[PDB]
Amino acid sequence: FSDSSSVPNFFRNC
Amino acid sequence: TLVRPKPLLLKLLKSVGAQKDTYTMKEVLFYLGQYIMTKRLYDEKQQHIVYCSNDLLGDLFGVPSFSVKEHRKIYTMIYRNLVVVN
Repeated sequence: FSDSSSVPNFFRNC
Repeated sequence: TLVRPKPLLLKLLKSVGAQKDTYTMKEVLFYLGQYIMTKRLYDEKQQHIVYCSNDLLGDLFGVPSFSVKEHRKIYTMIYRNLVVVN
């Protein structure tokens, strides 16, 4: 919930 | 942080597999992510933007779209839809 470049990157491994 | 989702939020969480009434905020965010991705709500060519006017998520959040860059705004929309218990 910290990389906000994309919805998949924001959620990946979170 | 332990929370009790209100009925609409609870419904969305359970729709992606959740089976309880009390959650951590980590769990709420996880399940909302699963919901957003399974419903294909993010713009394939502008992937930080979620379009939700044709979805219950838009009813929940009270917006037709939002950006995952807007963390404070998203927290506000989520907190409106639950009661924090600790």
